[PDB]
Order: sequence, then structure tokens, then C-alpha cells
Amino acid sequence: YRPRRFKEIEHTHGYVYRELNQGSLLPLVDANLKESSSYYFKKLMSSISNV
Amino acid sequence: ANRATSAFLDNPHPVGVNYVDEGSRQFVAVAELLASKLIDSSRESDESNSDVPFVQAYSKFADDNPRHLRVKTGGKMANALTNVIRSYYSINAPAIVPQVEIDRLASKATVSGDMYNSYAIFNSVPIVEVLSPARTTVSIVGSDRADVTMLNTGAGAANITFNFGQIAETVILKGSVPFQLARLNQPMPAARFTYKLRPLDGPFIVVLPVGNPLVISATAATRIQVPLAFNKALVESGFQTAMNDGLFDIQNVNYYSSFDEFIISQYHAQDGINRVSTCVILGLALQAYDQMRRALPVRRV
Amino acid sequence: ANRATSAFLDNPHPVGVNYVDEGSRQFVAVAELLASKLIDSSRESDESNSDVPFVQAYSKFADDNPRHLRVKTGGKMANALTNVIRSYYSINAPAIVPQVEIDRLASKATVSGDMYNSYAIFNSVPIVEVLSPARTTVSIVGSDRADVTMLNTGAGAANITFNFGQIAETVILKGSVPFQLARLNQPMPAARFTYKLRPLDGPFIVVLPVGNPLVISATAATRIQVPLAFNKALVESGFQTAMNDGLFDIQNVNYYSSFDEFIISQYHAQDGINRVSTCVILGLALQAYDQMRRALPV
Amino acid sequence: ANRATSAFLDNPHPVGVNYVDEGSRQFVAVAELLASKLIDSSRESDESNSDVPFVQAYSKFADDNPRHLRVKTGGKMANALTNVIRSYYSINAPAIVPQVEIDRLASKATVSGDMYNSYAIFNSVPIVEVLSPARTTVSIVGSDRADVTMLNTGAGAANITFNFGQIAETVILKGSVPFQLARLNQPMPAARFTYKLRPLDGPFIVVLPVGNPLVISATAATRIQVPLAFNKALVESGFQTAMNDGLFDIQNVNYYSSFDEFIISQYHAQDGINRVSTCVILGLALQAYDQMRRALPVRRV
Amino acid sequence: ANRATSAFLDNPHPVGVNYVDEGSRQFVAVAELLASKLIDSSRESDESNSDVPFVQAYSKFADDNPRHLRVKTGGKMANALTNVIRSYYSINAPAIVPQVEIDRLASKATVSGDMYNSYAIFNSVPIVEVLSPARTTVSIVGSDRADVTMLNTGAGAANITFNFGQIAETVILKGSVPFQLARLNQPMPAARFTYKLRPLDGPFIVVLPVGNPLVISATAATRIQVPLAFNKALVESGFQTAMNDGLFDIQNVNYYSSFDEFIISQYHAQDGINRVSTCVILGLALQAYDQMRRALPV
Amino acid sequence: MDVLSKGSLKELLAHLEKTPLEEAISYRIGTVPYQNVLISRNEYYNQLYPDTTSLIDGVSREGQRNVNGLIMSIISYVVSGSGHYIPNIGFMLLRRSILDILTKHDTGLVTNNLNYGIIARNLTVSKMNCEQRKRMLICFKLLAYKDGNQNDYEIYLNQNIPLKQIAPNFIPGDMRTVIHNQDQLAIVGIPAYRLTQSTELSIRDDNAKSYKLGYVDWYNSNSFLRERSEFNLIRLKDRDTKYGKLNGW
Amino acid sequence: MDVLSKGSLKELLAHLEKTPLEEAISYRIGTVPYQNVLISRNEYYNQLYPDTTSLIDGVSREGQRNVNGLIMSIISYVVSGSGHYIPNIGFMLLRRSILDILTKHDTGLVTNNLNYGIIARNLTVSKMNCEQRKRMLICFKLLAYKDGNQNDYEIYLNQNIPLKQIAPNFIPGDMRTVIHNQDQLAIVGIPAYRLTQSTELSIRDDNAKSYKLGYVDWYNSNSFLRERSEFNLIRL
Repeated sequence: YRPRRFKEIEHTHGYVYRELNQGSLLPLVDANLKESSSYYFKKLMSSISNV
Repeated sequence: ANRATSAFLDNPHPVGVNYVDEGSRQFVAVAELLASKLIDSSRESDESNSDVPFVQAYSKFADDNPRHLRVKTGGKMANALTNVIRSYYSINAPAIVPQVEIDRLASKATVSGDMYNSYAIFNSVPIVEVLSPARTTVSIVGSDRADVTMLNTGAGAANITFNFGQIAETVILKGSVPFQLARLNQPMPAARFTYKLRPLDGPFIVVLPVGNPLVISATAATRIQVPLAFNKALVESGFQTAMNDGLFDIQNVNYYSSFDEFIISQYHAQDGINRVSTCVILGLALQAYDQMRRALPVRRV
Repeated sequence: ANRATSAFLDNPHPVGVNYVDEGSRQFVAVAELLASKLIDSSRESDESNSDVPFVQAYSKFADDNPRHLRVKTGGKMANALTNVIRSYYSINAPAIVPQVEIDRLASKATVSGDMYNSYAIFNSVPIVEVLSPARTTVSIVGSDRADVTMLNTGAGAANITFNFGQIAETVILKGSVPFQLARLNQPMPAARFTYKLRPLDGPFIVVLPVGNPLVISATAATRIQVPLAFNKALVESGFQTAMNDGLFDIQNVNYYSSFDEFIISQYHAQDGINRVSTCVILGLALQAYDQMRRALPV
Repeated sequence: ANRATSAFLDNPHPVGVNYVDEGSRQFVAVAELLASKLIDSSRESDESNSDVPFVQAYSKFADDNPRHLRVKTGGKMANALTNVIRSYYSINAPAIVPQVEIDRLASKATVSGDMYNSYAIFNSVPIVEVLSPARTTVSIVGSDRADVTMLNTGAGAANITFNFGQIAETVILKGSVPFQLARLNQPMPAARFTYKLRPLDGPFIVVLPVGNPLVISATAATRIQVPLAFNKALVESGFQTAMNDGLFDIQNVNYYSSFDEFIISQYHAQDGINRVSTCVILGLALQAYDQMRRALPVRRV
Repeated sequence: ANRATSAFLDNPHPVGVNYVDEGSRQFVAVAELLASKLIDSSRESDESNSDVPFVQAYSKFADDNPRHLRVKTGGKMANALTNVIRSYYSINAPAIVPQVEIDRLASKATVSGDMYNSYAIFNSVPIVEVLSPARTTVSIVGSDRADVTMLNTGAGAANITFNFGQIAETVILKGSVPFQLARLNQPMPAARFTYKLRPLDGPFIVVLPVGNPLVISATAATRIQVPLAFNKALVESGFQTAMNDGLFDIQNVNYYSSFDEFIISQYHAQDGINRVSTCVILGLALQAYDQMRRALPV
Repeated sequence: MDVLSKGSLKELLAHLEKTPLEEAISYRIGTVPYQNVLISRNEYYNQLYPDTTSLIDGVSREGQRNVNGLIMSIISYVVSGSGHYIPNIGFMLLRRSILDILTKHDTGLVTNNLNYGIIARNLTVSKMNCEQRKRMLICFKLLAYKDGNQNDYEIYLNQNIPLKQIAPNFIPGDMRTVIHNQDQLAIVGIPAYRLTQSTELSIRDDNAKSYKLGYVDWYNSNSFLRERSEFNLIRLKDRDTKYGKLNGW
Repeated sequence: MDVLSKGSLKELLAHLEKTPLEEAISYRIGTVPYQNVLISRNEYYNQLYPDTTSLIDGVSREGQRNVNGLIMSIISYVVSGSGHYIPNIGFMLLRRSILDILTKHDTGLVTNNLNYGIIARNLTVSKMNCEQRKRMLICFKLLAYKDGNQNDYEIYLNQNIPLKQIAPNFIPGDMRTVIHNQDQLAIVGIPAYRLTQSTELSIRDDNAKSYKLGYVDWYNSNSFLRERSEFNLIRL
């Protein structure tokens, strides 16, 4: 895979602001998920369209 | 008649004359900066129980992501850094890395590349020459602390001449028993335990009586211009790793116990001022080699 | 035939076989991490004028709030760290700390106790034996820098055998005057100041001329796998503190000047490989002991 | 008078008596099956340019998802397999694998530890003894193809007795020149180049004429019961890998050039029926070792 | 003193230095993969009574449809595969096939050109030199199994020095009668039938008593890094076919009975590690050549 | 595994009541107890790893036929999970419970001449952890009370200061002492820390981690007994009750 | 990079017309060639890897100041992308383009009395591939036809059969042969898919791979950086 080229002006003088921090899901994950699991499972079942 | 000299000061081999331009210096400084990021990312990855911090740092360092079923050694950046370290040590070592690779690698970071921002103190004591009379035996042992043991048999008041060179800044002399020491054509002062000397003052004469061997312990301090990122602990550790891996196993070269003896021996040779500039760049490269090699450990006993 | 050996290599005492599992290794790594934050909290206490950064870090370390009434000791973590160090040194030391307490203390931080992800360079010079003829006198002095002084009083030159072991990676020999060293069954080289040797190749023969004494200075480098959080400067300081505090005071043990001598001496035992793993964990614990005891002196 | 015997048949060391039960055989069979998937998945991963098939197969073999920095070696299954291989070779082996680990590993796949489903042909020539008269010289060289060179210096024709044992099924004899051979107390036939013999028939007598030496080349075929997954090519490679890695360096053991020589030597010993059963399990375990180590290389040169 | 050496270790000719880059290595891996599909498709064509599977396989390999009147050479891939094999053997080969052809053929399939992900054992016995005194006659026969025949006509027992190089990992040494063998500067042990030796730990000495000749058989194993798809059965068959087909008929080269002799001889040159990688790539090419030629005989 | 998961004294003593002595015997040949061996640990080193075999391990080992060996095999079962190979024990002894062997006179075993110092050396005590040592002291106390050598138990405890501090406090004949005990004696259990599937160096450590990882799998298996979710399905005998009492006591 | 990217005889000859001799030579001393050295390849082996330094490695090496040194530097630039260190060539020859040095009489350089066998041996023709061999023969033919030594060029090709098979099909004086030539001479180029960022064993192979990997980035980001320096300057 390769990215598509921009306009010629943007290649010669173009600049872009980017953030390299990817983050982590551990703070949300790291908990006693015993009671919140049932509520999350109900939302999970509803995500996929039901016959 | 008899002459004695320090072991580490004898026959300093020439250093490499390659990879000393501004672009090559920027490459070494980039390697040190990115190797440091590798060490911190490994610590973060260990604490976070994830490979995300290490992958980002390795990808920046090696232009490739870490690969499964394939040892991670550092890619082309590691290959270029290892070969230039070999080239810095001796002229006999070849020049293998092309200029295109260095310019590509030097553009990864935004380092200054200055090699004269700061200073460092080196503790190797240079004893260039100790001249002794016919019935006196003199022995020089040590590099960080030189122990000179002198015995006089017969007659009396043998005169021993000390030549510490001209590069060292200050030299401190300590004796087992108080002794007399003064410069050339100067009166001898009362015997005392310790002396503070400037090596540029001139040759130093020490009076040695009969019997009762007198041992003089000498410590020296020398200042050399080094970058701000210079860290002597990392450089010395990198020096031992390079010696163990065999990067310095070149023909017609001299081997030293530490980077301190290496830089001092090259400084005391002829045209030693221009040798030191190459040695400092070798020190920064060995600093990067140490941090990179600890982050990625290939060798397993 | 006179046989001379390094002083620190003799009679290595057995090390402890406890607190080397995965859970215990995580406890030592947690202690190192939490003791590091405790030291840093002092600097973060100076940027402001409050003690909240120090109180916050102490509570994490000790599971209890600091109080002006009593001397800050370190809580349950201090007792566990102190006792675990004693069990590492000798097999006679009891394993007082329960595993339930260690498991609880290991859950404070999310570090992984991998002790084989880096390496360190150790500068102790192993001289297993120096064999000399009858007329010669040989004296070996020092560990970090081995000064071997040899004097020949016989009519002819003597051959002296050097055995540097089979563990050290490289050994560098520097002499006061040029000398000739060759491996067994190899022709003698010309006199040089410096020799670089690989100990695995074989014993070395040194020619001793008749006359003035010859002194050889030896420096060795050995690579030992260590955790990435290893700090040799911090480990050495903790070793001196533990020795002074009496953590190593137990019958039928050997005492060493530095952790460099301790780990090399254990490595050169009959089965020294298994001792090195325990010694490395002791060093990491000693590193945490140094940081914690400096913040909280008793 | 003179007695000559094959080198590989002398003093077979005792084999292990552990891990020979039904549950242990299942553990060995499971290891071979999962190691085969490991090799196949690695080939498929290369073709499809994705590490998913290998990561999925390694997860079944090692019960863990590998991290990038940590070297992949097989985990507990590799540790158990390597130590069990040592226990089979000699009695002196520690045999330090718990039964809980064996039971858990055997439950990964639904396979049967049947070591008597099929057979294999082992071509190692057993020469138990070759008895010769005083003025004749006999030398035995080789194991896969034994070349017996006999020279008659005596005045008249000599009779040399061949004892091939009783385990082998078929032995084919060829000579440099046509020679005479017959069973004990039976007429001597005409000189022929080739003889086909049943080793159970009895000691065989060969006539050595005076003059040029006669060299007899020997080839044997022995059939031993082995599992249906047995592959002689993979077993031999695993035997060499185990020998090189140092798994067989136990005190008071005999070292053999091939698994062919190992299994035949234990067969030609007292209680050899029971020894062969253990050696067969070692063969399949060695087959698992070769496949697993080829997919997970650790040693570098 | 008399010197005896293995025949297959004498004068290894230089190997080619072309088609060893990543692009060329991918081409060889693609050739092996497509050759295997060619053999499989022909078997499927025979089973199903239809030529459809073979037509698809030949179309991909040769970039053209099979024809009844024309001959099945294999297309441009067959010509390139033969040419690269010629260049690998000797440095005097033309090496004519251009890069644009190599890249266009590596793009047919997606396989990495990694040549270090596995290993193979080569059972060739390197006997660099067998030094023998006067009156003692030593003969070395064989490569896969080296039989050394020695006998002494002198009054006393002689010492025979064995050198197996520094590349082989283990050498198992079996004698016709029990014999004593020990390393340099080591006591001689009791006579025994078999010996296991690491070739690295110096030369070995065998005591040869006066009397009947002593015949000693040697077996060695060496591990060389090879690709995953390596198959010694296929490689050896391809080696014989290429030699039969004249692909190796180049002036000033040596010839070998089998591929393992070739790879060990080149390993034991002055700098043998250079040639091992080139020899390994040649082995995979021969494996592809064997599979293609068996499917498409000429 | 089941024995190593017992946390309280009540649970451990109850388990020793149900378990017959045959589970302490191994029926597997094993190897010699004390021997210096070279083992393979390829995850860390290429060179073989030296170690010394010991009686306290998860593997069978050869044990002496006398009453000393039988006692040692019982202790090794409690502290390591695997016993020793003692050939040809009568069927009467094998069907008896472990607690009956240690605390009853009906069995024909004579234990009056047992020396606690010798046993502690054979079942290496310098190598055990705190929980393993506590379990051993429970077995020693039961033997002392059955034999009347309660003084010999005290002299042994006074000769070893650390053992006296951690010695479990209960009366082998009173159930009220057992209920009041707060000691934790669980070698294996659910780990608060992160437990991986990596191997360990020592034989004892690697064997212990095999039991630790096995218990986690056994925890999530269908054989595990969940009190909070299936308490009504349990038999009345095995249900957790406050008035549960050992036989006698 | 630009010279190695040219894939046709027309493009190669056009590039040599616009390129001064300064680009062919280098100002870095480098090391002496033909030296058996041990280099570090930690991707594959723990031990050091033997190799021999050559003039076609892609790294500047010391060269003499005679006519042969200048010709060898030019050929190395064409086939490896980097030239050698010839001290103090002079401004007169540096301003001239490479083609004039090869195919003109106004440079003041006597390129006669040149032995192609000796030059080929020094450049390690046995180690260069088909494209590098083709480029070397192009330089030889231009030199031969300018000095009227077409017979010596044919004699050299007859002695070397492998080089005769892949000899270029153009005649230096005829333009029709140049336009109709179909040789492919591109050492580097933008590849379909990509190539792994992995090292190679040989000095030549690794240096060549470094050129291929960096060509894509050089292709995109060269126009502006070159223009900034080119602006407000006069060409040599």
C-alpha cells in the first residue's frame, strides 16, 4: 500500500501538525469488571444487527 | 642511566581519519539521542505491559518495526554505527559505510552536532619518563593511580627526575614516608608527605636516601572538550562491550584497559591535539553503542 | 612449585535458594520502582513548599500515612526488603517473609520481573592459580586491578603459568617493563608492554628474566545478564550499607569488598551458573535498599 | 583364537526406565503432532506474508502469545520435551519432569500413544564376533556397510566363523573375489560373489585361500515396530541435533554415530526387548525435537 | 613427518559473487514454489483425467500455454534458473541474465528471500591434516564416513596427530580395536572403542601400537543455516542432474560427489563463511531445478 | 495440587482426613534423591544448568522402606504435592487416611524413635519457604502428640529460633484451637501478581510453577467448586458449615 | 543516485554531458583498496565477516594522479555512484564534463597508451554484475574510438568471452545506434511493492542496497533542496 500524492504546491511547501501519542486503554480496562460486565455484554449483543 | 615509563603511554597507534566531518558528527549525535530513547522506551514497555512504546522507538531507530521470528539488532543504523566505531580506532580498519547512508541517518533528528560545548576530567596519570642513577631500581605500576617504588643501595642521596609531560593540568603526589621534591635549580624544601605540582613547571627532582623503600602515589587530572551529552559511565561501559565483541581486533593496534588511558595516550603523542578530536567522537559513538546494545541483547551465554 | 591465588576467589559460600520465583522477582522490581519515586519525591517537594509529593509516595510504599511522631521506617515493605536480602546471602538465613505478603506487595506496581533483558560489565580480575618454580616468589594483590609481583633469584630464566579461569571474556595485561607471554605449545613473541588475552584459549606462560622484579597489572571484563533497571553505582552503595547495617552478619559466610568481587567469586564456583541468577536479584534488591534507606535513615 | 567384533555393538549403556507409561507416550505423540503443525504453519506464513498462522500454531504449542523482544523457544512444552529426551537415553539422567505437566501437555491433542502400529527397517550390520585361526588377520570397519578384510598368511586354507546374532532378519554378503561359505557342518558350495543368509541359521564358515586378501561387504535388514508417525529421516536429524546441543553428555554412556546404531545395539543386549520399546519412544521424541528446533532456531554462528 | 588430508578439502574453487541480493533470493524462492506446484499439478492431472490443472501451472511458470507440437522447456524461467546455477558454481561463469528479468520473475509469487530461518545437518567429515612419523603409513578414504588406516613398522609406539578443523560441531570417532586418544597436554586414557570429540578443543593424539593395522572410522555433523523450504533429498538429486547436464562444466573448477562435500569444502577455505551463503542459495536453486526438470524432461 | 491449595488449618486437616495414604505413595521409580545433575534450561542459557535433586519436589524419588521413609513421603506430599516410591506397603496401611497414620495408634507403625532434626535435614528445610515450613511443623506436632514426645517437639523448636516464631499454634486433640487459627498455608492459589507461562531455573521452582499454572486452569475448569453459585447442589456432608468437626478431636 | 537511476544509453550519455568531473571525483581520503578486512554483520553472524575492499565498493578510496586514476574514478562513479580521491586535479579538468574527458581532444589529457585488461583487473570486473559490466564497456568503447584504438577494444573483447556476449551494440560516432539501442542499465529504481530494510553480507551488496532504499526518498525531496543552492549561482 502507498499514499496518494497531494498537489504540487503542497509537496514543495506543505506542513502538517501531527501527534505521535497512541495512548492506552488500560486505565479503563484495569478495574473490577464483575458488575459492569453484564451491562457491557448487553451493548455488545446489540451492536450486530439481529435477525 | 636507567629509564622508566608508563605502559599505556608506549607507542600510541594512529586513529582513523574518516567520518570526522560535520555530517558524520551529526550522525553520531543522532545515534546517541535515538539510542537513549530506546532505553527509556524499553523501561516504559516493561512497566506498561505493552509493546507500544518499544515499537515506536525501534521504528524511528531502525526505519523498520520489530519482527517476530527474527532477532532485532537495530537494522541499518546499528550496522553503520558499528562500522564507524571500528574505523575510528585505527587507520588499518576499513571505511565501509557510504556517505549517502550517513546523510540519510543524520536527518532523523535535529541535533546540533557540536563537539566542544562542555568539558570532562580524565584521571589517567601520565609518567612520560623517570630517570634513575646506576644503583637505584624504579618500578611504575598503575594507570588510575601510579605507584612508583624506588630503592637506593649504597652511597647516598640519589636524585630521581620525574617528567610528567605537558598535557596534564594538575598532579598530586603522595608518599609512604615524607620526601623531598623540588624543581630544577631550586632549593629542596623540608620533607613532607604530599605535593601539588603543575606538570608544565618542569622536571621534578626527588631525593631518595638509602634503605627504607619510598613509594610515591600519583593522581592526575586532565580536561578535554566534550559534548554536553557526554557521560563517562556510558562511554567506559561501551568501551568494554566493544572490546568483548571484537570490534577492536585489528592488526598492529594497541589495547587499553579503559577509555581514560586511550584518550590520554593519544593526547600525549605527536599531533595529539587532532587525535583527541577523533577520540571524542569515538566516545560519543561508544555511548550510543552501549545504550543500543543494552536495549537489544543478542549475545546469550 | 608455588601456587598463588586471588584472595577473594576462595571458599564461596552457598547462596539462598529462596525468593527466586516469578512472584518474588516482581516484588524486588516493584521495590526498586517505588524506592526510585520516593527519592524523586524529595526534589518534587522542593519545587513547591509542601510535603504532599513525599506523603503521597510514602503511602504507596509503606501502606500507611507518615506521622511526625515516629521515625519514618518504611512500613511492611521495609521489613520484607530487609529480610529478603538476608535470605539471598546465605542458605542458613531463614525465609521469614511469607509468600502471601510478597504477592500482595508485588501488586502495587505493574512491573515485570524479567532479569535477563540486559547485561553489565564486571571488572573483577579472576586469577585462579599462578604456578611458579622454586626459586621465584610471586605475590598477587588486588581484585579490580591485579598487581602480580614476581622476582627471579635463580641462575636461569623461569616460566610462570597463568590461569585466568574460563569465565572472563577479556583480560588485558600491562607490565612495568616489556615481557614475553605465549600460550602453551606456541612460540614466544617479542617483548611488549601490553597483551590482550581471551581466557578460554588456554594457560599462558610468562618468561621471567633474572634481575629486577617484574610487575604485571591485569584488568578483566565479564558480561553478566542483568535487569534493565540495573544501576551498578546504586548497587555498590547498597552493598556497603547492607554490610554496615549487619544484614550479612551470619555464621559460616565469606565477606567481600564490593559486589564486583561477590558476583565473580560465586560465578567461579563448581556450579557457579546457578549462583549468578540469585546474586543478580540480590543486587537489584540492594539497589532498592540503597534508595529507600537514604530517603528514610534509621 | 583371535576374536573381532563390531565397535558399535560393545557395551550398550542402560536406558531410562521413566516416562514409559500410557500417559507419557501420549505426551510424546502430542508433541510430534503439534511440532509438525509448527513447521507447516511457518511455511504457510512465508507464502501468505502474514505471521498469523505461525502465531496461532505457536500459541497451541507454547500456551502463550510471544512478545517481540523475548526469544521464542517453545515454552513449557519445549522444556518438558528436552528433559524427557535426556531421561530416555541413560539411567543416570535426572528425570525431573512432574506428572502434572505431562498430563496437561498430553491433553492438548486427541492422539493415541501407540508405538506398535507399524514397522521400520534398520540397516545396521550386527557382527557379534568373527573367530579366526592364529595366522589369519581380520579387521571389521563400518556399521551401515561392514567391510571385513581378512588376510591368510598361514600355509593352508583357513576357516573363519561369522556370528551375525539372532535379531537381524536378512544379511547379504558380497566379496571382492568369489568365495566359499556354508553353515556349520555342511558341504561347501561353489565359489560365488553373493550370499543371502538368515542370521538364525547358525554360525557360518568361510574358507580363506592363501594369497591376496579377501574383503567381504555385509548388509543387514532388521524390522522393528514403530508408530505410524515414525519418519527415519527426521529421527536421524533430531539425533544429530540433540548430540550437538549437548543433551547426551551424561557420565558413563556410549555415543553412537546414528540412531540406527543406537537402536540395534540396545537390541543386541540382555533384556533388549524392553530396551527397544524405550528407544522407540526416544525416536519419536527426537523427531519432535528436530521439527520444533528447525521452526524455532536459537543458535547463531 | 608425513601429511595426509581429505581429498574433498583440497583447493576449493571460488564461488560466484552474483545473484545474492534480496531481489535475486526472492527469485529463487519463487522458482522453488512454482516448481513444486508444477509437480503437484501433473499428479493431479493424472488422477483426474484432465489437463486443466497442468495448463494453469505451466501457464504461470512459463508465461505461455502448452502446445502439443511444441516442446515444454519451461519458458524464460527455465533459462534464468539454469543461468543462475552456472553463475553460482564458479566466478568465471558469464552471469548474463539481467536484473529486469530477475525482478519480473520474483513478482510472480510473494515469498520472502530469507535464508537464515532454519538449519540443516551436513554429515561430511573434515580431516584437515593427519601428521604421521616415519615408518607409519596413514590413508584417508571416504567423505561421508572417513576410514583412516594406520600401521607402524617401527620398534616403538608412535603418536599420530589429528586435526578436524574448527567448523565441525561434533566428531564421533570409532576404531576397529580399542585405542587410546587424548588431547594435547593431557593424560592418555584406557583404550576404548568410541570417542566423542569437539573439533574446536585443539588437535588430538592417538597412540598407535606395533602390530596389526588400526582402522578408525570418523563421522561428523555440522549445522549450517538454510531456508525453511530446504530439502536435502531434493537438493542432492538436483546436484547430480546439473552435473550430468553440464551446468558445472567450467574451466579451473573442482568437482564433488555430493552437495554436502561441496558445502563443507567451501566452508573450510581461508575465509569460508563468505561462500556458505552463496552455496546455500545454490542448493535451493538446485532443489527448484530438480523439481522443474522432473516435471519437464528434455 | 489439591493439598497445596488448602489455606486454613481446618481445610488442610479435613483434606488429610479424606485422603488415603496411597496418594502419598507414587508407584513410580523416580531417581536417587541427592545427586548433582546437569539439566536443560534453553529459555535462559545454552549451556546446561547445574542443579541438585532433592526430596521436596513434584517428582517421584526413591525412598527408604522403613517407617522413616513413610513419614518423609507424607511430608513431601504436603509440602511439594508428590510423594516417594516405597515398594510393597501392605493394603491395610494404604487404605488408611494420612491423618490416621500421623495421629492414631491403630496402625502398626512405630514412630517413637523418630528424630526431628534428621528428618528436617533429609527433607531439606533450608530450601523450603515459609508456608512449606509451617506445613512440616504441623506434621511434626501431630506425630509428637500421638507418641507422647511433646517435649522433644519443644526442644527441637528451641534449637531453631525462626521455626519457633512461625510454628502453628493448635492442640492436635481440640477442634476449638483449629478453628481459631489464622495461619495461611496455601502454596498454590490465585495470584494477585501477573503469572506468565515462562520456565524457571531450579527444579523446585519450575516444578512449583507447573502446579501454580495448573491450579489456575483447574480454577477455571468445570471440576472446581463454586460455593457462591452452586451451594444448594452440594451434598450436606461436603457443604461448608460452622459446626463441622473432625472425627474425635 | 542520479547516474545509477538512468536506464537507457541515451539517458546515461545525456547525464554525462551535463555532469562535471567534480561529481565523479571525491574529496574524502578513504582507505587503500585490495585489503582483506573483517567487518561487522550482526544481522547474521556473531563473528566478524571477511571481505575485500575494492574500487567499486561505493566508498571513496585513494587513487593516483596519473591518467589511469582519473579514468578508474570515472568508471567507478558510473557503476558504484562514488569516485576516488585524486589529489589536486586542477580547475581546468574539473569544469569539463565527464563525456568530454571520455570522447574529446580538447581536455589536454592523453588517454592513449591505456590497457583495458589492467584497468578491468583493478576495477574487479569479475565481481560486477551485468549492468555494471555493460556500463564499463561503454566507457571503454568511447575511449577506444576517440583515440583510434578500435582494434585494441576488439582484442580485449575476444580474450574475455563473457564480456563479449553482453557488449553494447552502439558505435560512438553514429547517432542512429544510440537512439535504437535497447540496453537496460538501471542499477537502482523505484520498485513495485517495496524492499525490506535489511543489511547484506558484502560491502558492494550492502552499499548498493543503501542506494536503492534511499532512491525513493531522494526522488521526492531533491528538487527543492537542489534549487535552493542552484539559485543565484553560475554552473561550472
